[PDB]
Amino acid sequence: PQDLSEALKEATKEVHTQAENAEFMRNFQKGQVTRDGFKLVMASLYHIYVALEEEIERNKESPVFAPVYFPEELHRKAALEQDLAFWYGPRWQEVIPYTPAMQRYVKRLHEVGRTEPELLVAHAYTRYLGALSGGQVLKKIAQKALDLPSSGEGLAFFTFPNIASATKFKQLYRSRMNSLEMTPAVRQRVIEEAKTAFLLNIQLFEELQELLTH
Ligand code: HEM
Repeated sequence: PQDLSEALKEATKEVHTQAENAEFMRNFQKGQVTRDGFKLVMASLYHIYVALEEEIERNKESPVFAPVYFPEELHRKAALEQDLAFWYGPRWQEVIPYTPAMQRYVKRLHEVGRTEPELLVAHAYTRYLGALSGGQVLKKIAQKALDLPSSGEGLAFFTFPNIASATKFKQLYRSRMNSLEMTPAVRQRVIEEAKTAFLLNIQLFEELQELLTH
């Protein structure tokens, strides 16, 4: 398509479906999620966003990313830190798992941020725009499945407090993405990186499912 935001959505429909079809996510959507399983997903989200925001902060002034730099509206690290303290306790930093599949995702994020920063937008799009769209549906399913007490914590990740209107912000974020200047060769790679992001999530889901079935 013409607009990058339009091209991204179009090219990732197939892999997005695969994500939804992943056994781990199938169970999740069927409301068949356990606390042990939800803890693992929160853990991986932490590693993922720490690496991602670390790289974004590194290329924020670069012309290949600056346009989609919205730190206050999107940053998720503090949110996950709060959440993990609830899920794994005060010593969460010493006990949260950091699995091989999580590491493979983290390693690709640092690789892009450091050797192909022009592709970072692919990951910011996939994480942030994704979380902002299908984030509510998964949170709804989660709480309704988890049966959390009433301690007022554990799900801050699913709320973007600095964004008043999700639809208005996504319009803006798409605009900014469509303003990025890139050669057709780069655009094709940004498109490919996005699909790869999905694949990294799928192999993560496959790993988490394996760890939980024993
Ligand atoms: C398997 C559970 C998932 C469900 C049920 C889910 C659901 C949704 C829904 C309902 C939307 C709403 C906006 C729309 O469709 O127009 C959406 C958009 C999106 N999702 Fe997912 N999603 C899931 C997993 C993921 C994963 C693993 C990623 C990637 C890390 C992701 C990335 C995206 C992106 C980037 C968009 C926005 C695309 C665009 O606007 O161009 N989703 N998702």
